This record gives sequence, C-alpha cells and structure tokens, in this order.
Amino acid sequence: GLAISEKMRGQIRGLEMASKNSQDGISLIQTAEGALTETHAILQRVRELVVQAGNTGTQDKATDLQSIQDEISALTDEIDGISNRTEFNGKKLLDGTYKVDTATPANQKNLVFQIGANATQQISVNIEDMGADALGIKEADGSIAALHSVNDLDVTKFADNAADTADIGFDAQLKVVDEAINQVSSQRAKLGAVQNRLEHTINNLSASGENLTAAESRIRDVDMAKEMSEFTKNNILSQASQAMLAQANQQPQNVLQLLR
Amino acid sequence: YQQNSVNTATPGELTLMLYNGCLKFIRLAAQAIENDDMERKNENLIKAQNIIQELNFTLNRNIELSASMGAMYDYMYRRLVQANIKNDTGMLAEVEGYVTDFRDAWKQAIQS
Repeated sequence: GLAISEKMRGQIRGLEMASKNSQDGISLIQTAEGALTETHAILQRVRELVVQAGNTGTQDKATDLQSIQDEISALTDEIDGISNRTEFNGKKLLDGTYKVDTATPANQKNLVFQIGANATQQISVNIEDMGADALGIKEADGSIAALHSVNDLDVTKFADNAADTADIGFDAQLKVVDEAINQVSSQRAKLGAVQNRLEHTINNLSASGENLTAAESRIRDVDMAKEMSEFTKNNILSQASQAMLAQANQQPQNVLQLLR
Repeated sequence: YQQNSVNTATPGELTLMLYNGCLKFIRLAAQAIENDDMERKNENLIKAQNIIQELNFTLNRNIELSASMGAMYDYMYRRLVQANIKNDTGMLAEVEGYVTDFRDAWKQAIQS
C-alpha cells in the first residue's frame, strides 16, 4: 500500500516536472519566434526600400538615395538590436551564442530541454546568429564575404552602377536582402518544428497524468465546459456542507508554496 | 507576514485563497501575453495550473460533488496548458470565468 502510493506519487511528480520543463522550453522558443517575426518584417521593409532606391532615373543620390539609405541603416540597427537584446531568463537567444559550431564543435553551446523524467530524454536546440552581419549571401563554408551582408547594404551605390554590377548593383544588393529573408524564415521554421515537438510532448504528459490519476477528462469543448461549470457552481451553493467535505482538504504549507 | 494568514485560515478559507490565487495568476498571464512577455506568461500559467492540480488532488472522492468538480478541474488544467501553448488570451478569459464561478460560489458556501 505504501509502495503503491510512493510509486504513484513519484510518477505524478515526474510527469509534472517534465511538463513544467517542456512548457518553459516552449516559452523560450516562442520568445525567439516572436523576435524573428519582427526581424522578418523589418527585412521586408528593407526590401521595399531597396526596390524604391532602384529607380535611380528619378532619384537623386545625395538627397533621395541617402535618405533611403539612412532609413535602411536605422532598420538594420534594429535587426542588430533584436539579435542582441532578445533573451529568456538572461540567455541571449539570437546573437549566435547557441549557433551550430562546425569549425570547432567543442565550442558549441546548446539549449537543452529535459522533456522527460529519465535519462536521455532531452531535446537539444541551436539558434543561428540573426544579426545583420550574419544574414545575406553565404559562402560555401557558411561565412559571409565583404559587401554581402545586410549590414553592408548601401543603396547610394545604385546611382553610379548598373543593376547587374557585381556585389553592389541593384540585383546583387536585392539578393543580399532576399537571402537574409530566407535565412530568417528558415530559422523560424526550424524553431516551429521544435515547438510542435514540445506541444506533442506536453499533450502526451497531460494525457499520461490523466490516465494515471483516473481523471475525468470527458469535457472536451468550451460550451460543454461552460454548462458543467454552471452546474458545479450551483451544487457548491446548494450543498455547502458537501462542498466543504469535498474540497476543503488542503495543507497550509502547500497553500503558502502555491501562492508565492 | 502572509505566513500568518495561511496558518490562521479555516479549511474553507484556505481553499478560497487558492481560487483567488488562481485568478491572480491567470490575469497576470493574460497581461504578459499582451506585453509580448512569453517568459512571464509561462511562469504565471504554470502557477495557475499547479493550483488547479492541488485542488483536484485534494478532492475527497468519497463525496459525490467531487466528480463534477474534478471533471471541471481537468478541463481547466488542459485549457490553461493549451492557452500557454497557443498564447491565447481568450482561453484565459474562459478559464477565468470558471474559476470566478467556483470562487464566488465557494465564498457563499463557507459563510456557515
């Protein structure tokens, strides 16, 4: 009897901690996803400004193109700001701290979620650098060459260079922006796949605790829950002494802990 | 400070503290979603979940009323987890409504 209750309490608490861990992890992933949605939107605005600056026949370099470039530089400063400030419990998620390290794998830092209560039950997550100097046209080795990152954009160069000019023509600078957009989209999609895995993990943990405790889990939609809530409220009112017997069974020390 | 209040509370008052605490954490979580603060959202939804689980686990299943209370707590727990996953303040307002129902009814019940 004691052995059964001890085994059950240990199972329940293990499931509860795994679920807390996994929800904490999904809230870190959501933090990164929300920040990258903003980076993506900034990059789309940069793209519009590059298209605008490409109309060099109607744009003056020292006024119009410089004004566009000043706006682009402020936007890429904001990309850098997002990459440097985005944090979860102090961990910088987007500045490359947690990137994959090909060149020196011992230096790689990972975001680890302990999603079960047992050995090996982890997910390991990496996030690439989402700063403006890390987005753009990548070399075969994953580096970015001079003039090929979002931080290097300079649309005033369009005034004096045809659109097909290597590296600095309109076509090449637009390609920097489009590669950056694809890289941010790819990073968002990879994090979304992690979020989907965590969601499935959390729902399995909830279902496991429900089966373990013989929970009544039949309420499965909002309108039914509303109806059953009114029923329960009325029965608390109409059978007050029964309600006290049913529920008024907590320990003060547990209540104190839960209200912290 | 608050230690005294839990230790001087009747059993009925202890449960009422839990209902009110659950409401506070749900409301903090909804504001955190509006603040785009995922970290604070999650912390408060876990605290709300833990109160619902404590209420469920301290039901006396020999009492007939416990069956319907437990079914509501199981739904509320699942709905708070889904609200955390989906960042859905409408789900929070839904569960806030149910907890308020229990709280208001419990407060009348413990009158005598």
